[PDB]
Amino acid sequence: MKQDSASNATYTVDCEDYVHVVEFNPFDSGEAGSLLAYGGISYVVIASCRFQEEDSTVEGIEFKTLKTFHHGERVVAIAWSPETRCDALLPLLRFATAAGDKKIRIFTSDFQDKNEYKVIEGHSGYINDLVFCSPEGTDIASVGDDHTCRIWDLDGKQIAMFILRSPGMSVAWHPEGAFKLMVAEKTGTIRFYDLTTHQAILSLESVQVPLMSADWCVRNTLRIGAVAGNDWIIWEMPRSSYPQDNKPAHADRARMFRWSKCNENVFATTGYPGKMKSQIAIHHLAHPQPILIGTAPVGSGLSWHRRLPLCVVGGYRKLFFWLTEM
Amino acid sequence: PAASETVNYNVQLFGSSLPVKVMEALSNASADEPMAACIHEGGWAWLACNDRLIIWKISHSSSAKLMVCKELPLPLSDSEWSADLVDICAQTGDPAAAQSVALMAATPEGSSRYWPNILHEGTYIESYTEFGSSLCAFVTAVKGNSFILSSEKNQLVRLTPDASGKMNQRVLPQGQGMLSGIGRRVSTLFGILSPAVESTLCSVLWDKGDCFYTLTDSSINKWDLDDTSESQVLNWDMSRVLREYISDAIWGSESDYDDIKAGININYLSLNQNCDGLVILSAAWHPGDNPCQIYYTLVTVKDEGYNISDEITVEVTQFNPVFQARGMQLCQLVVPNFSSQACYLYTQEMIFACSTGTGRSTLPQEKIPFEAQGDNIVGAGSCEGWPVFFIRKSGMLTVVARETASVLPEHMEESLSSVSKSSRQ
Amino acid sequence: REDFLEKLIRVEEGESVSPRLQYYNRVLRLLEDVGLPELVIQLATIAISEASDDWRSQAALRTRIFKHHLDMGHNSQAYDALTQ
Amino acid sequence: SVNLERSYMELIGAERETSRRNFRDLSLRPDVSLVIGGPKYSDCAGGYCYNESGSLLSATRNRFIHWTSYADTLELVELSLDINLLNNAVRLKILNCSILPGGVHICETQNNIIVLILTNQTVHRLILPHPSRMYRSEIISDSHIQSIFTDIGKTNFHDPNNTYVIPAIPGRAPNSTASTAWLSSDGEALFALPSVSGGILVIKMPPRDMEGLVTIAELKQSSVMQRLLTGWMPSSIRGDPGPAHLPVSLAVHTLDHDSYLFALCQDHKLRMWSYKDQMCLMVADMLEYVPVSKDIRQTAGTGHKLRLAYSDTLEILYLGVYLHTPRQGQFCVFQLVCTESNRYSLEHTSSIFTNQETLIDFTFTLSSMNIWALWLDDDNQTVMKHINFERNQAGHWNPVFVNPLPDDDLAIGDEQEPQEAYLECLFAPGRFTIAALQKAIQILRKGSGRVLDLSWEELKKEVTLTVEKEIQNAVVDYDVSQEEFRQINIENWCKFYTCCLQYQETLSRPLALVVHPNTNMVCLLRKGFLSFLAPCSSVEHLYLVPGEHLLTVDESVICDDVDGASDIVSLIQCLHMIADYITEDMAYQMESACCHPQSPERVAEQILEDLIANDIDNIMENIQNKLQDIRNPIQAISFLLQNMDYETNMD
Repeated sequence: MKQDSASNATYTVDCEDYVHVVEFNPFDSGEAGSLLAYGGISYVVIASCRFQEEDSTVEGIEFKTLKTFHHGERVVAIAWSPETRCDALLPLLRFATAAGDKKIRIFTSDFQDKNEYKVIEGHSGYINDLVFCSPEGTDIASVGDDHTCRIWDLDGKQIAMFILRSPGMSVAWHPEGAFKLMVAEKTGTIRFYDLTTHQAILSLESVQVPLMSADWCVRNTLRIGAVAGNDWIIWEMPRSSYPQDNKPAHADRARMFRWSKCNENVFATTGYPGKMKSQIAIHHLAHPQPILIGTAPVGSGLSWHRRLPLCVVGGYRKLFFWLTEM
Repeated sequence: PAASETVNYNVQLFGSSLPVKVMEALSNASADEPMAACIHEGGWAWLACNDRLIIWKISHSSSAKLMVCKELPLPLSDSEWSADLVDICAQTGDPAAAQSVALMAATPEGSSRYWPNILHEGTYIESYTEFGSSLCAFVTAVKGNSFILSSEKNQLVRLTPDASGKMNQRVLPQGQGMLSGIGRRVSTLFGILSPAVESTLCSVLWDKGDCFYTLTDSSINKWDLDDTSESQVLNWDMSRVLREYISDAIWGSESDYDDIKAGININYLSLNQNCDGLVILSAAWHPGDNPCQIYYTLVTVKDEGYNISDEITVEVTQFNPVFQARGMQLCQLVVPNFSSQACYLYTQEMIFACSTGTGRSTLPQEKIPFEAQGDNIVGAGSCEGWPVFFIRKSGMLTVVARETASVLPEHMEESLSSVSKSSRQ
Repeated sequence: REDFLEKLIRVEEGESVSPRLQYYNRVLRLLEDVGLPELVIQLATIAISEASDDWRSQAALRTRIFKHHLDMGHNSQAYDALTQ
Repeated sequence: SVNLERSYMELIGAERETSRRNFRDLSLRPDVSLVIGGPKYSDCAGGYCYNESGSLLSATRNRFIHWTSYADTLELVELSLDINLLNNAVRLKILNCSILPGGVHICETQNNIIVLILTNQTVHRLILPHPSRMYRSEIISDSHIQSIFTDIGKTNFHDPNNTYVIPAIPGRAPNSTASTAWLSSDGEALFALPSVSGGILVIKMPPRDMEGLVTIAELKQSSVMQRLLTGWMPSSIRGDPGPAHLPVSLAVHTLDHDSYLFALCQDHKLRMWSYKDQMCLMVADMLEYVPVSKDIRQTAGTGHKLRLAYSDTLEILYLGVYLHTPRQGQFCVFQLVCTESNRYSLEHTSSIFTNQETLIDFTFTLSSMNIWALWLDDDNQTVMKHINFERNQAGHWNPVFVNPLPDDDLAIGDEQEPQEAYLECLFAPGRFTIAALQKAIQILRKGSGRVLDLSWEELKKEVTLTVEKEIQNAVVDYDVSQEEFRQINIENWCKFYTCCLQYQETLSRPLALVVHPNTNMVCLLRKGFLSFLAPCSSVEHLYLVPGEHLLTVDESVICDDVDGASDIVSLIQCLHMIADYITEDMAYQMESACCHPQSPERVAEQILEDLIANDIDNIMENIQNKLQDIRNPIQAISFLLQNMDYETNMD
């Protein structure tokens, strides 16, 4: 791995079940504290967290639980809407999860002593990931192990079908665009899906085999950050499909990529999940060495905050937070 | 796709807005093979696509209106088409202004289908064969609107004209030439006595002045054909003089310079005429270490009419593929109308300009190589007296500058209209 | 599944009444030789499902469970695994 | 009546069939008289098989050495499809002379291997190592074994006794494989060459290959001295052979004490003479058995070939005469009826007509009674066809799988991208080669550097660079619509296909074929290219042969019932005519519909819609017309069930 400018956990939060998935707000999902939703094995908790680096009357970190509900089979992916009011004006939390029952479970609540649960017939195989594919929230695209990506809505009908050359690893949605979606493939054929008409507009061929994850830059539609092999790649669309920038990240193979939800030059990655202590590497543009290193006993979860350059990593019933100097 | 051209003067679009000829060729799979087309002045385009001879006409402002393709009937007989098969009838001795620009489309079987004109296609000739073989390779026109077909196995078939619409095909008078016996013969046998093996024919050219040259891989004989018999003039050789020029133009100062100048194995391929002499296309390789590098040499003869002389220019041609048989179509030479001030030689990756004098109506000097296009050039030459080149996925592009077409002042325009015979309503 | 692995299970069978324990032990040894401590711990937790007469493997699995429990922070779970 | 079809499937080699190669750049210098020039015998291919022991468990089994003569040099390479050979490649640059087609002989003695190459004026001889000199291992069967020479010093030999001046009185015409070399009963060697002006040039040489007091003669009619004297005199009659008495090929057979040289003239006359005992044997006329056509033999022509085969399985001699004229063309097979008195009579066994095409290499096998020919036309294309002479009186000539000019197909698709399909079709090893793709990538990238083929990541990066360059050179707006980008990708891939075909057609010119006695293996030598003709099974050969020829083929051999045989033939023809379109979007949709839970009819509908979108011409009409001719498919389904048994573990 890497050890350039290393540090331990600054904010450590203990939980109950094993933490394996954690994400923040994609865009306009709440402008009053860091809203998070994490589910271990049989318990999903919604939390509002405030840090001392954002306000001033916070003793390190202050987390408040809003809703804790026990669900059946464990989840592996959760969809987030880019335009939903949760704590600003009127509360409205409508989110879907891909549990182990091969069916999507979508919960819709408004903090008015009510919470409707609905079941959506997704894919018969193991559903991998899912995310909203609409700026207003009306369609949810999911990918699993069937080579067929079916666009699902709030009712449970098929809108469009996309063919893939591999089981759908991850799905990415552009909130600052116009129905822009990406589906990570093992072969490396990324189709810039424009759901305005449900047609293949552009296709990119990741030349670094194998290809892991890929996503946009939240402040620039042209910048596409992906992880493949051992180095991270930055593509400039639609000027060039070949690797515009390619710089190493770790001494071994990486895992996933996640652009910063606040800037357009810093990002974070993670190599192997553990082995020789999980060292999450925070890198900058045109920088081969990591500008920050966060030490953890194991790696299971990565996300970026929208207010401050903050990252979170889950491990053995714990969550470690880090902040970037930039 | 990809395109990389070299400008020399004023390069403009010969058509208007992307001609449809590129799409037509891509759909017909004609340009997908090593082609060797012919661009004749006035705007004629000839393509010897195996057994489907395509003759069409192109001019200025053509995108979707000029797309007709006239085909010619040709039976299966395995023809060795290259450049001499579909050759214009400008080498004949008949003047006038009709039988001097005809179209050739002979069949390698024994007959000689001679066309009377090209401005009004649809008429042929009646001439059956009596004695001879088949597998005719290169055709040539002599005086009296008659033809000679020469095969690759040393077989000569003469066209005897009896009237204006009834001819015959016979054998060569006093027997055929070279070695390798084939078909029937009469009187003397062969003509080239050598202790080697055979004598592969390369080209046959009849020029004005009762002069005929049979360029082969052995010797050069001059015959004074009188449309009934031949007379041996003098048996000379050109390779013995061309070897020194090839060694001086290609190689340089080395140790075995004398051995190199004495060696250099040369193989003839194409040969045509022009108003300034003759243009030969042959390959040459030094007999040094193995393997040998086949280099292409451009032999240009400078003169004022159509016969031979001593002003010989030898240049090297880059991009050499492979050489095989006696009809390689990868590197082919085609003269536009046998009366241009600058010839164009098209090779699979270059268009070279053979300068034969000053230019009064056509822009000379247009040497353009290719480094971004892998498709071989279909054809090259002069279209309507202007340097027009065909590029795949680009169309026809003209290269003009000072020599154009203006409006004549007073009596000049009247004389031009009178000699052109134009009318209107 | 896989006769290539069935033969490797059969050549090791002979001292246990359930080949599942021996197969789990072999896969755990392979995962330990490969790496990934989290996956090794997960496999060690999953292996405890089928018992056999060979008490050594069961004792090793119980010791590993106790070690993981005392490293994570579960006094009640450690006491239960020890009383088992 | 013998009914048996032997179809062969093409196999691209060269780059696809690698081999440990190592040439020895040693140019040979002639020491005798030269000619300075001569016709460059380009695109010539010859082969010679080794047969030193009848056992099929040694190292020389299925061994054949082939020589490729281009312009004036030779690349003697030894290829074996069983045992690998080390240092089996040597270049020989003969000055001012070209190697004749089929004029290389190898004599393996007990000291050194003697080579004999007949060129235009200089005979070349080389001495290769051998046991009792350098120990060459040819025993037992191993993976790799040594071949010719060893180092670099044993590849250059131009001795005075090794060099020899080739005469020509009055000349020679080696148009094909006609140069023969064989020893007589007195130990003297005889070199037979196709001489012009009628007759065969016979060079008599002392024993072995050492140069000494040699003699020259011309076998034309009677008296070798008189024939050699009259060869310079112009003559063209029956008593005096001339230009109309020269055969294209030659075939000699060792008989008694008089080596009879079979010669087929252009006037349909087969004669035989002995180098030292020429006499008036029997002027056998072909028209005595072939239907009357004296005008054809009076007008003569070119393409008259003759072949002999002494099948020892039944002790029968067969003579195949291919008469090729601008008005007629047919292979006539005769059986030899000897009289034990130096007089042989032919009996017309069969005769099969054919088209008027240039024949290069052709032969016939009596073990299955089938003549197979390969017509290499001058129209940048070649065909090969086989037919049984003892099956049909007319013959329909079943063709063999040929594909010198591969053509792709266009497909606009619907929601997919044909770019990946075209890339996979170009990277598939079933056609083209990696060298053409590398050259196309180097060219279309505005003249880039060297393109490798080992790093998949680097290859993908270079192909992405090329695709993006083509895209920005074609258009600039390719992100506002879904059809414009697909059309631009299709145009770029068509340009790439044309650039690859421009280099593929250059190296896709077949020169000749090579067959080996015992163990059927057919090699195809093209302009610097090697290919294989793999023998296919019964069902595979039936599928390869179109239904139009299977209908003429007797139905009693395929199936038991004529109705079922016709039904299965129509089904095979339907499958073959459907297989004319091969893409990758169909396979992609099939894999997707198989991975996602649905039904086989959905996969079938997806494949049908993909084939419809990829199709450019109509085929459904012919499909229905051939399917409507079904009355009893019992034998058809029986043959289908008793052939596709592949995944069922029955043993």
